[PDB]
Amino acid sequence: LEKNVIATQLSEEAQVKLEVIQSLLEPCDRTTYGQKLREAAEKLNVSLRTVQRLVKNWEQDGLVGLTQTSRADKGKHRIGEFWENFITKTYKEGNKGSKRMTPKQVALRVEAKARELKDSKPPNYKTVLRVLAPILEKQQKAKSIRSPGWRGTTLSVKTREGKDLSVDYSNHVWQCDHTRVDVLLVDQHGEILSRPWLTTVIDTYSRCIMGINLGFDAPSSGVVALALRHAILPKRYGSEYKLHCEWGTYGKPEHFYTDGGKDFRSNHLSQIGAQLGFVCHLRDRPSEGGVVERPFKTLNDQLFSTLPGYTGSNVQERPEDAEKDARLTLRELEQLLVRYIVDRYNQSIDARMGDQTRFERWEAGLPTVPVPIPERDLDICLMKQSRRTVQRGGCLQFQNLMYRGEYLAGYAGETVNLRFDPRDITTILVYRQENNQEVFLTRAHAQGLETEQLALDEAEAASRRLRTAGKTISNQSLLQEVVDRDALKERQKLEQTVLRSAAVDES
Amino acid sequence: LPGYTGSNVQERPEDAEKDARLTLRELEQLLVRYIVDRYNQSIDARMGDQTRFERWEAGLPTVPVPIPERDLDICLMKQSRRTV
Amino acid sequence: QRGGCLQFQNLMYRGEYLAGYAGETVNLRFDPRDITTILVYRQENNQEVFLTRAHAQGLETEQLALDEAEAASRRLRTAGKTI
DNA sequence: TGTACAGTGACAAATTATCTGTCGTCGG
DNA sequence: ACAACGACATATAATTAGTCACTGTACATCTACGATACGTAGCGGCCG
DNA sequence: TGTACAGTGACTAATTATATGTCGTTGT
DNA sequence: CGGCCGCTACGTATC
Ligand SMILES: [Mg+2]
Repeated sequence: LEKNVIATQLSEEAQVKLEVIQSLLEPCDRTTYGQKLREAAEKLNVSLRTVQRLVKNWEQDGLVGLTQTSRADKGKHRIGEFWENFITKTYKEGNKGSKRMTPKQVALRVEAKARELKDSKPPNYKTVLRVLAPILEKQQKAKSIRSPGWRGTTLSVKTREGKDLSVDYSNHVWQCDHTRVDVLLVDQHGEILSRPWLTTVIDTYSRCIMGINLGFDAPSSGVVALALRHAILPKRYGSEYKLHCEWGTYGKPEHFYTDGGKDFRSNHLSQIGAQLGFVCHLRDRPSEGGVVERPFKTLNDQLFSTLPGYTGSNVQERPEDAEKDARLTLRELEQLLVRYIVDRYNQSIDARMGDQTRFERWEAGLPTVPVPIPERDLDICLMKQSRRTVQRGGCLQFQNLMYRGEYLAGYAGETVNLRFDPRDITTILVYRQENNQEVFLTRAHAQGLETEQLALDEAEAASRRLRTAGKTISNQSLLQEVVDRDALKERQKLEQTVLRSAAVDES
Repeated sequence: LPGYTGSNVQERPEDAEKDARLTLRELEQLLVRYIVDRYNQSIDARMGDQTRFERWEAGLPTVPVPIPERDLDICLMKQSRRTV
Repeated sequence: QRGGCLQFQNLMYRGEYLAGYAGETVNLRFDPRDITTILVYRQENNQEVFLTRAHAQGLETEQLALDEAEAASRRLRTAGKTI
């Protein structure tokens, strides 16, 4: 290869040598050039042989030949190899696994071996630091390494399969994951609840935020189903959100890309994906999915750090007043966060581009305007019970609840596919297999509960209590084990009440 | 020691639960060797002249009289009254 | 250091009006023949500015010279090195 | 090619207290 | 006779190991645990 | 006046690759 | 007396 070297910051001594060399650039004659050397021996206080060496160092190296080169020992240690290997490997072994041995502690191991070997000059602690110095800088550098980024309109998302998804247009690849927000919220009475969970759905091509879910609720394939319908459907917000632009963003993904959480690697999201026709894809590392993750730092920096009750990004940065200074309810935080996403965030510049907004790039990036799906057809969100069988008397029994259906007595002994809503299990949609296809059969209803609404976590909590209470299984008996615990509080029920009040304001 | 958790969660070695090995009896063997042979034998700061133990022992107003172990019955809890 | 204190030759010095400068850097001047009192100067763009006097604390009344304080310090280091 | 917002070096422009001429005034 | 290069000797700051006074930051109850999913096994009721 | 250990500027001693003379040798 | 089929319970994995 090519091998060049250039001098810099030359002057401090070297300008005197440079002026000597400038006076000597030409062998004018054998008589005169010797006189020029013997004259230069007045500017440098040195013999003819020192000036002849200077001229040879200049002619063979150029300007660096004026500068004094560093000694051959620079960076080598005089303590001998035994001690240099003992010190290096002792450090490394002592920082193996969970151990975090300090150089001082390494020096103690040096004095201990020197005592065993009857040495008299075990390296001093100051020299231990020096010997370990280079392998500490490396560690600090290896943490600090920057990565460039996608540049221009071309983007290839890596999966856990080693396949890359080429992101060609708007709604080609959506992405999703969850996080805690960093604000403690209060109930409608001003008492502490908990820090909400935020879900975001993003389109990869435009980086526009295509939908959210905010709530005290837990990450679940239900919260993902709700984030999906909010992303897919056309969006409506009332004047109490004070929006000055529209979240005009909707339609159905071709692919959905996620971390490996049990919300996403689930049969429920598989069934949603098969019915909507989108393919579920797995993120290979957290560092591949920055389009999901980075909305979250921006929101900490642009929104949540400026709100009362802020908790910091971690426990070492927690404002000590966070538990006393909380003020917002979930309905206030959503009314702030939705505004932020519609008026600010989707209207800001797409950073890869510099000359489009995130929304402008999404809208112009559709291959065609997609048709709005009917709100009833989002019943593909309903969970599937795969292999329950019809009992004689036209009956289905399910999470203790017993169901009756309009044609269902025709199919006693047969196997049926049941589609249901975890928010309301009073009613079941019954499908059956015919010609190796599902066909709709009937809207079965929990007998004697046709006037009544049970969510699955209520029927489940009532069943747990009923099992442990030792009472019999029936549709009312389960309702009886709800209505007391309803009427008679526990943080999850208090959270659920505030979350419900937000869902009411959605209607 | 194996199983070190760092000072707080931000330092927690990812292997802390993979690398735990000591029983409570073994940690106490180590901790008492350390306190007797090392910590109480180190030089007292705020002085520099004296070993920490030597400063305790020379510091005494008098040699204390040992208390018979049975006379640490005083450590028993009192139930302030019961009525016969 | 807090309350207007400085460390010099292992002695601790307390400044007369210095307490407002805690956590600041100051420079300082003294006569080697007698380091019981030290003169503290604030640092500025082309100048040192005289700030206040500071006096040694916890020492014997007899006036302390600089060479004598170095000696006290090497006696402590020698004693520590016996352990 | 992970990612995108806030903080930070590097450079340019308008304003003002400060350094320089030139002249006038006063003292030795 | 003049200039350039090497042998040999001699003095020299760069580098490293060591010592010392001043200072920064942890000790100050605290992440194993909660919340989802799947995958497999079990309990009695109903039928042969 | 919290409290005491590990890391850090500031200075010094031992070692060495390196710059300087001085002379011998060779080319011109 | 023996076998088959809904609703609970334990074990494992991941954010
Ligand atoms: Mg995740």
